[PDB]
Amino acid sequence: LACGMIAVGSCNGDVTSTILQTIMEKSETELKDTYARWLPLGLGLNHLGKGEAIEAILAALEVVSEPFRSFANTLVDVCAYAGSGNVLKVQQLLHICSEHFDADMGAH
Amino acid sequence: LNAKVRLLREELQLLQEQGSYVGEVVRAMDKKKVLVKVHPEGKFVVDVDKNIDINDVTPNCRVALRNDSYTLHKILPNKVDPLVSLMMVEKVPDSTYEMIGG
Amino acid sequence: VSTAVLSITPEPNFQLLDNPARVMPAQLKVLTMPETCRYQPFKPLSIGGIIILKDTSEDIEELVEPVAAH
Amino acid sequence: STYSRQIKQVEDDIQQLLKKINELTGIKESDTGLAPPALWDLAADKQTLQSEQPLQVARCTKIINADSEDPKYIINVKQFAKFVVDLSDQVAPTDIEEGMRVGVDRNKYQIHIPLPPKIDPTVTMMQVEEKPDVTYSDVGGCKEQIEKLREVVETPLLHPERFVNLGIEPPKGVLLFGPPGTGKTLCARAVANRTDACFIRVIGSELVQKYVGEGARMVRELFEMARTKKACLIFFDEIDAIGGARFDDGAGGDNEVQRTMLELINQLDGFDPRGNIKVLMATNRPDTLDPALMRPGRLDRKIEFSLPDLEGRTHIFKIHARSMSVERDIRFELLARLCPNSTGAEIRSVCTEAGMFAIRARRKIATEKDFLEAVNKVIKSYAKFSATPRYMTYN
Amino acid sequence: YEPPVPTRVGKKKKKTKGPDAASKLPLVTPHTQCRLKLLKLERIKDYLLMEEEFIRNQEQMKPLEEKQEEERSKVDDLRGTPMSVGTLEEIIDDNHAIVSTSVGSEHYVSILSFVDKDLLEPGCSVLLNHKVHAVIGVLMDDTDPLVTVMKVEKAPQETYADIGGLDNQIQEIKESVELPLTHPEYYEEMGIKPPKGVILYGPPGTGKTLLAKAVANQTSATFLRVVGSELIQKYLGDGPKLVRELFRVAEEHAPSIVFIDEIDAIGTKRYDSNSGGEREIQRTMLELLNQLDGFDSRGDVKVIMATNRIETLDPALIRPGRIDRKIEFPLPDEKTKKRIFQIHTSRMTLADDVTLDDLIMAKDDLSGADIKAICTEAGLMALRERRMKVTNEDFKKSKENVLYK
Ligand SMILES: Nc1ncnc2c1ncn2[C@@H]1O[C@H](COP(=O)(O)OP(=O)(O)OP(=O)(O)O)[C@@H](O)[C@H]1O
Ligand SMILES: Nc1ncnc2c1ncn2[C@@H]1O[C@H](COP(=O)(O)OP(=O)(O)OP(=O)(O)O)[C@@H](O)[C@H]1O
Ligand SMILES: [Mg+2]
Ligand SMILES: [Mg+2]
Repeated sequence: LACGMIAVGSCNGDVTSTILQTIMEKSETELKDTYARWLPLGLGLNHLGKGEAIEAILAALEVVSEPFRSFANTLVDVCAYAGSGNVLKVQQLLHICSEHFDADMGAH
Repeated sequence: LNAKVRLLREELQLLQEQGSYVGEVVRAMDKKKVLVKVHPEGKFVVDVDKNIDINDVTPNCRVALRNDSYTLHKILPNKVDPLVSLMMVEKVPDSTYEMIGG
Repeated sequence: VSTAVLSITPEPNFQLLDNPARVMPAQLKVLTMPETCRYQPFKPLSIGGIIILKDTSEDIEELVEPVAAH
Repeated sequence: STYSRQIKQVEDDIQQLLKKINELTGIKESDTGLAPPALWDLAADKQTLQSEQPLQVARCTKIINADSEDPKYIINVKQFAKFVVDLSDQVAPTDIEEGMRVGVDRNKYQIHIPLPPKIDPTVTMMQVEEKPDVTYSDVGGCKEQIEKLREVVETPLLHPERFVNLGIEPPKGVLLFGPPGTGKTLCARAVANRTDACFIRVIGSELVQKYVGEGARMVRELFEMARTKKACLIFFDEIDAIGGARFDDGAGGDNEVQRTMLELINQLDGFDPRGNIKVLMATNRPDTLDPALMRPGRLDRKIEFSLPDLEGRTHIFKIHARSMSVERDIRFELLARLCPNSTGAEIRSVCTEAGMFAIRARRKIATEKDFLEAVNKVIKSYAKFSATPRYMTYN
Repeated sequence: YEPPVPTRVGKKKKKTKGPDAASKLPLVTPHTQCRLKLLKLERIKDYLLMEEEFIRNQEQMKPLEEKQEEERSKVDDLRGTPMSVGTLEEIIDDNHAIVSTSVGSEHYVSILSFVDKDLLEPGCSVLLNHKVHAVIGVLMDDTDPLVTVMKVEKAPQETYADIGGLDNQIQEIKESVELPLTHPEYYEEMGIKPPKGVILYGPPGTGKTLLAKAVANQTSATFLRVVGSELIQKYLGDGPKLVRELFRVAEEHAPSIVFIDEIDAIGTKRYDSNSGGEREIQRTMLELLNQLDGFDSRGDVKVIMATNRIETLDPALIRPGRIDRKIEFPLPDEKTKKRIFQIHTSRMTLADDVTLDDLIMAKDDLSGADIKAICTEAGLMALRERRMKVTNEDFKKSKENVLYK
């Protein structure tokens, strides 16, 4: 969170490496903790409003486990297009809200 | 003769069916709803029988409502026009030009 | 439906009946066996019921295998 | 015009989409008072229709053998009947007192819930729910008047600690009197805007009722509902409607209205303590009020809204010409001097007419000449209809 | 036990009435047919296209019980039939209220979820289930017969062109009842609220009602007309109650223009049917004082009052803030009298021997009503003789009928 505030919207290379490093180093059970939700925000904060500079970052989020990957993929993608109004991105967002799950899998 | 006999036996059962209320239509509503005033029991919002056209349910019309569902099922003959009733109590003598002199 | 596209983006005239044949009371008047068959009914086949069939030939008798009751 | 063909194409699609959205969501009826389906909890409503039985409103009259373990309650079920019933097992015996409305079921009529006292719907509508858009900054020349008004009707509720420590009982009543247009209702509107307690606006003509004793009833229920609040403010605008002095003209002249005034006097200062109610009355005819109503303990403070002085008139001119498109050197002190004895209402009209002359001349800025003509039209030309000369004798 | 506490602030209904509901699409600017408007128009369409797809997907996998037509059908089952009409006495809680049926029996019933809760106010007509009496709807109150009396459904056919000589009077009355609505920017750029009230006073027949009729013809606002004598009621408090209800209809039909014609007739005429004497009239006036300028915030209501006796009014009634403008209607002069004769003889066919100059000096204190009365009686005289052309003899016998005898 803090490093995200210092490097908000800057796409700082150094913080991206370590935030990604921490995210995949944590365990499957460790990512279950809701405090783990903050690590994606730090990565998301760095790319606040940058736009399409995340496909490299989003590719890195592929390797991490579920359902944390789905949450991390959604969050950082959102902060990428903050204040952009890109309806195509909002189109994806509503599709994620479309499919309901009978909580743990629907945290994203 | 047989139908006359049959109608008589069924009449005894039919007479035991509860009678219909008499109400006055305030205003017709959407979805075949009507605002009526049952004589002693105030106002109701009622459904309309499938054999009664909602366009014929005019305001200030006398209607018959079912016992339990209060459903508008018959358009009773219209009551006395309030203007007519007002002119009965005033009772101004009717006149023509032939009965006026000078 | 997929995602919405945003701004940018010949009854036969006959039917053969095996033996035994479930024949209606009305089928009897219209049901008649083929001419070329080796069996010919003794009484008219429109009467119905159990009918004994004359054998024109003396070939191997192809019978109907009995079925056990349920 | 090049996009005219395409704009209508997308406008019609939006309308078609909007209608199609209403087909699935549902925006209709609204004449049987149906809420939009987003708030529809059908599953809960089905449960309420069975789990929660309906309760008939009844008033407890007497408790029989309250000391014993079999306390029996006599209830008056409005126009239905009277029943001797026992209390339900899901409410406490000490929660039901004689003379209090209760909710009873339809089967055994056992009391299921106590209910608030019955209040006339007209009396319920008297409490202010949306505060006015007027602050004390919109009242000019009433500096001493406001401080006296605030320290009785605002300060005790805002900072009650400063009065309990010194053993001080602040006044619970203020009478605002003055000629029409002097700011009596304007100050009360500022009070309601600033107040945090319940504010009830009562016009004296609202207390005049067709039937005998009905006007006094509304005064009783008004103070009954004011007492259901920790701190309350009742505003009696134009109290001269019901506050007139008692008299005997042989016939029963104003006998009914005098009873309403007698009820109001009783609630203000009678055998029972009034409560935390701080009343506030405004009238342009204070000479007509009864001596009992004009007595301390009912109207402790008598704040006079006299016509503004030169400093006050210049202040009211500044208030009303604040948002105007005035010129450079509008001599507002001179304009205040051209209307010696003029209410703040005339000053506002002078400001309105001054800009009204500018609109007449298709001019965007109001000059000093426009104000000079406005003073002539309002203060001078309209002096035939001036209510001031007749009403200073009354105040 | 503890009393239930509402979550809604207050006991009154929402002030907004008759809105666009959920059809309140964002206001797209500019109205000019340009790409920016096209881009904004597509922008609204894009979200709707998302909205259509999203809502359809949910309802597709929604249970058969939970469907838009099924839930509506379930609402009718919950409401039942018949639907009793009651009165809201008190809102005890958000989902609980005290209601009274037509027989006067009160019940402590539950407000169901589908009820429009922001239409709930004490004294309102509520719809209750027949069996359990639970609140199941709110009856949209029909237009009161009292509303129909005030409202002028069809604008009068009298225009400003049919008024002659009242050029200043039209100009002053337009600026307080017409200009603020047609061009409200003039008042906003100046920072002045429009002149609050207006009173039209003068001798009888001078055109006070006529100018109000011309105002009603060219107004986009609701026009309510009440004669001052109609405020004298047969029961105590009804007069004040009626003045209170008249401006309540004005509030609902905002913007509105209330025309209190013959306001002086409320006090200059004494009727034995008025139980309270001058004292009830005073209370009726005090209600009128509050409505014009009082504690309650006034919406877009412009008040026009007319009187031929302005000296008999309470001076506090027409004080500034209540009635800002006092427009006088003098008896016409020679130039105006000629115009009035031309106005009322325009559709006439006249004889070559008739002259309006001689008809000008029929009487020194000649009003427009007398001028019009001369014409209609002159035409009636021509009608008696089975003629379409009005002669000077017809006008001569016209003057001796209306002005004299
Ligand atoms: N002291 C003041 N400062 C500023 N504006 C004022 C002042 N006094 C009056 N006004 C203006 O004049 C108007 C007169 O209305 P107001 O409610 O104040 O009159 P009032 O004193 O209650 O009269 P009435 O006795 O006829 O009820 C106010 O709405 C306000 O715009
Ligand atoms: N200045 C005028 N120009 C044209 N017609 C006029 C004029 N003054 C009066 N009239 C005519 O006189 C008729 C009657 O007058 P009107 O009803 O307007 O009277 P008023 O001024 O309201 O007076 P009051 O109610 O005191 O009798 C109008 O219908 C109109 O045709
Ligand atoms: Mg006032
Ligand atoms: Mg008139």
